[PDB]
Amino acid sequence: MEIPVIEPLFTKVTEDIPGAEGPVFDKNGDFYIVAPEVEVNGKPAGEILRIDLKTGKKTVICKPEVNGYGGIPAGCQCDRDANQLFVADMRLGLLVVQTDGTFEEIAKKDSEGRRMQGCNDCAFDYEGNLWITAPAGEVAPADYTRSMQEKFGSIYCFTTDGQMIQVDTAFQFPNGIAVRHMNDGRPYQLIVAETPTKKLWSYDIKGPAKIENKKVWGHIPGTHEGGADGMDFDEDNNLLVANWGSSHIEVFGPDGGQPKMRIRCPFEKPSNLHFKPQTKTIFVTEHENNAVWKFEWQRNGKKQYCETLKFGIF
Ligand SMILES: [Ca+2]
Ligand SMILES: [Ca+2]
Repeated sequence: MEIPVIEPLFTKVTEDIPGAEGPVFDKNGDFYIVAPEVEVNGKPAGEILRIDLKTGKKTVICKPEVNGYGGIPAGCQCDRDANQLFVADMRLGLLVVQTDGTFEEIAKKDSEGRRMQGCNDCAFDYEGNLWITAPAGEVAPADYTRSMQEKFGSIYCFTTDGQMIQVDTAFQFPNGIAVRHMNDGRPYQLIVAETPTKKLWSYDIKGPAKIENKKVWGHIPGTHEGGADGMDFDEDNNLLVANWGSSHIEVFGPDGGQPKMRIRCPFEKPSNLHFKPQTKTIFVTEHENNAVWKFEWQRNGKKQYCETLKFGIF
């Protein structure tokens, strides 16, 4: 159109990853994907994988389970001060996963003593606070439920002082999440995808675990089943959003509203995305083929928290 569409070349990265999700780079430049939808005898047995980018070969580093309840690991962020992954899990809540494949479950309950909800994606701000979507109901051992039909999805902030703070509720499948920063580094806006409603929501970030000014920020095209899944900013603060079911990744400008551009994918179900540091390359997971691809965007990604320095000067 208008809406202009681009059709970049998609190159295959790896294959056969059920529910391929949560692409992420660690501080060494290793690449990981999660496979939330792996099952064994009809019960969850989701996986965290390292991918060798040269070969496409997959290694399962972690198949998390707590007291026999398998995980549904769905979204990732790399930490800054240690090379460890924070993983949103639809059964287990928030996990911290080491490169050796060991892991810990961070919260059974929130800061107000409510049972934790299962999580789908997360985003660190540059202050080190982790903003998390929780579209599932209560974590294991509660019977699994998810908010695709009914409005019981929540949002959390897991703070630098270790508090798991519920910051909003009553979403119909909160999904992708991202933090916008001022040029100086200050976090100031939170964006949350609400998948089936075809909305992106915004909040002003007033401080750690302090959001206000909830607004319907962006509109996701289409009336397909699905909607916005994963998202990330480019270095100019354009927001790229996988629109699962639409065959496109949407591109929003800084001010939201309607997409300014769309990216056609050679598949119907883009799920999540991540830039390779220092490059224009976006890795994309998708659920038509349960596979991972890459393509070149117009500019580099916005640096993730793990690319910033605790002891930086500038
Ligand atoms: Ca997701
Ligand atoms: Ca990402």
